[PDB]
Amino acid sequence: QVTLSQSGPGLVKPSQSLSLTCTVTSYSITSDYAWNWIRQFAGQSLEWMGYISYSGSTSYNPSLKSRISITRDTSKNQFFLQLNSVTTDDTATYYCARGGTGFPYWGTGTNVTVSAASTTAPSVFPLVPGSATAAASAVTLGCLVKGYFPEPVTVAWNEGALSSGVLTVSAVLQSGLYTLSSNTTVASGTWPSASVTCLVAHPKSSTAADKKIEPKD
Amino acid sequence: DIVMTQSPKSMGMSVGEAVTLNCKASENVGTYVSWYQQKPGQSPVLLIYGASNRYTGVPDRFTGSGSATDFTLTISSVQADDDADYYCGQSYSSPLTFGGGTKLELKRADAAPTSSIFPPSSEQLSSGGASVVCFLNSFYPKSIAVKWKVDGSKRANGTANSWTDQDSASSTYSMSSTLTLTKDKYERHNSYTCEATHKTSSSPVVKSFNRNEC
Repeated sequence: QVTLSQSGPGLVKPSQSLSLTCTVTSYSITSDYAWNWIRQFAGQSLEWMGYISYSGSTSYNPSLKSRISITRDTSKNQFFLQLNSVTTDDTATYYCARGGTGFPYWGTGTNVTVSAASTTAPSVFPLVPGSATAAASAVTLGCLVKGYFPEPVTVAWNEGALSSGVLTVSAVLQSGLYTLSSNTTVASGTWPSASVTCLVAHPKSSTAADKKIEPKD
Repeated sequence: DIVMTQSPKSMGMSVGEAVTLNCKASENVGTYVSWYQQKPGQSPVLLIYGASNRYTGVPDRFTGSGSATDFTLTISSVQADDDADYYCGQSYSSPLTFGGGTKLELKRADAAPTSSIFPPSSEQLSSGGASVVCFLNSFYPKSIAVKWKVDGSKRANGTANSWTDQDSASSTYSMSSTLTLTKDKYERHNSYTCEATHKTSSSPVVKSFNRNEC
């Protein structure tokens, strides 16, 4: 079925204009339906921003009409949203969706932070048991990701192969930088023998880190 | 603008119980109400549209009812994977608006946490810092208190605590407590202790490591 994917800057400075792109696949945006932009604020409340129909007609929320513009490119099958004069209040997760009175298809969403601060990459440190763990059966390994801005960071284990037993705590903001930890619990007869690595990605800074978890000795 | 108000702001129920979520409109919205489910780290998913129509692929346990200004979403028998935020939205009048959501959490048997402590990595020490991490895994209820001791003395400054969302299979929580110090400070002491107090045990669960061996 139809697939939607948002793309755009993860960080924009106040007063600047915000431009997001939604790429649609497996469905022509000229065929039927309304193509919408909806955002979700940090508090999780949702706000419909507007749409562009298959015929090219646009419709905007009242509250944004004066500063918003939605356009499309029928040859690339993409539609766009431009929001002028952004303020810190425009920080939110932006989604494109297909629908009229209901929205059955949503993109994955792209987080946009409006701030004057600069991007700062993660430092990733391994979390290895103090060895003084004579519990055999289960072993818990981890990766500490700290000092980054803005959100978000993606953490995967073994390229994504290891998805069971993964616990990633929520990010925390201190002073002006985020920190997060991801932990994985694996069978004791799997780590000392097999390699475990955490994959950390920080889109804003185009940073991709790889960390091998080496045994304690 | 029509305002949609979702009743229970938060709710906890056990697997197999029936749950009802409420959504009220400030003015008539006919039957143009839709319900969405948003699981942790995912985009919203359409469950019901037209007040009572189940969308394709949605499990039969979800049903909707209502008209005018009073709507309800019913889960016949909640499942552990139903943990999520639920929103109603109306499309009767322009602009389209959504309610603020109802968070559904799962109730389950009490479970004591498993504790793990991690000394700082040599890589961090090179930068002049030292983070000691205490991880509490698979427990319930969510409420837990962590205390840090350095060479037997309580330390409250430089501690950061954070929780994971509830697990979609076992409904348990996990949390990490991070104590951050400078390398010099870390190297002047030997014993680092993490003490956790949870309702499951009268005495705190302690985990410690000695730098002169780890």
